[PDB]
Amino acid sequence: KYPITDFEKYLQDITKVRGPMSIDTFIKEVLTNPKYGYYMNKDVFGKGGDFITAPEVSQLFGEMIGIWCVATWEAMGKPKKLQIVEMGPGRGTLMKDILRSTKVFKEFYDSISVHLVEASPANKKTQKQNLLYFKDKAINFDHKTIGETPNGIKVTWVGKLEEVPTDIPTLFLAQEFFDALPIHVFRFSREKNDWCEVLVDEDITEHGEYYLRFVQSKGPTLMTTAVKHLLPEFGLDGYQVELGLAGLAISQQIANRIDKSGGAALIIDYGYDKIVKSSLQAIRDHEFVDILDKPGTADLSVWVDFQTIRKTVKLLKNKSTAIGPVDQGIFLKEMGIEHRLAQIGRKLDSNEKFEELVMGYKKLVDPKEMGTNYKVITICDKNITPIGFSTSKTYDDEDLM
Repeated sequence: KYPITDFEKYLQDITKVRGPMSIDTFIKEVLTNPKYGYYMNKDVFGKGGDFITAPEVSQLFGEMIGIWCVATWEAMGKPKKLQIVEMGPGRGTLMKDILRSTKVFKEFYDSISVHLVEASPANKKTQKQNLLYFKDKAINFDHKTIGETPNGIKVTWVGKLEEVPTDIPTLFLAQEFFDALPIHVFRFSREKNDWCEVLVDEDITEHGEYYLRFVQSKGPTLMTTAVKHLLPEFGLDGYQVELGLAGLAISQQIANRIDKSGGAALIIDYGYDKIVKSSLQAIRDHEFVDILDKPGTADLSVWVDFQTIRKTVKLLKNKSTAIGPVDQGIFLKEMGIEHRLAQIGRKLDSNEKFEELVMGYKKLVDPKEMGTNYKVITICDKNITPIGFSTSKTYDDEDLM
């Protein structure tokens, strides 16, 4: 027990006026509320980024993704203009490593411009400071949405993917992005013989524990009905699933963009090649805590359902498709990470630096590290073979027929 927080008050009040809220709405509020959001106005807490992401683990990761960008661009016939779009670029580390390591490929480097999709002003500032060359002393990062890299590469920031120019071949990079998108949660009731949505309501029950609680909707919600075609038919009592509808919508935007103007997307995240039953987690100061324990004070995340993304793209029945998830270890090895590891190791002269490099490699590719939990899926043109997906599976049930 603890005193009720202001943002818990605020959330309770939403449930009083509009009824229990979907988990999607709950997550949106918790992360991105102007006054109380976790992602918004707080920062300065854990590490300097808090959690180490794949790019921050090793330059190897960024270099392998750069090689993927170049190889893909070649496979698309070396367009004179290529957009590279990143969803949620973090500190800009991945993009920085790409732009460094791909400089050597002149023809490629001459064709690229960069577009970063970023909602957080804090993140925009960090990314700009990390990526741009500045001529002026006084910088207001808000009225500075276009910039130039020290190598002269153009970089533009926008709030939504919708704002990115169309009608130009485009690469899309989404690294640890989908795990941070909101989700809906549904639960099958056999005694109602139908699906219900799981909602967050105020909790005023004696010995309730927190000021919010999870409840089940009285029958199907509008969303339940709207997505019943995605839920499993084998409804067992209490059987529960998570659905990343926001992610599916983004996937459709990317797929249709690729269908119209060409391109390819790499989506890298921790997740499964199946529907995820339960994975929503809340971390605070590097400790797992209850989702409803001081909402807004903890980072929420989900394991990505790669299967539903794949099926959703395929169901567009256009020139796009999604070549199914392959493990990060397998992907990075297939991109030539071991050769690069050897080359960098040889240029290094320090034993300590070499040991660091190898530790990073192992963290990226070992099965007991990120190598298996993290997975890679691509959205691309049916007629252009993806790079790094030789081990992707076939999925008969879902293919053309």
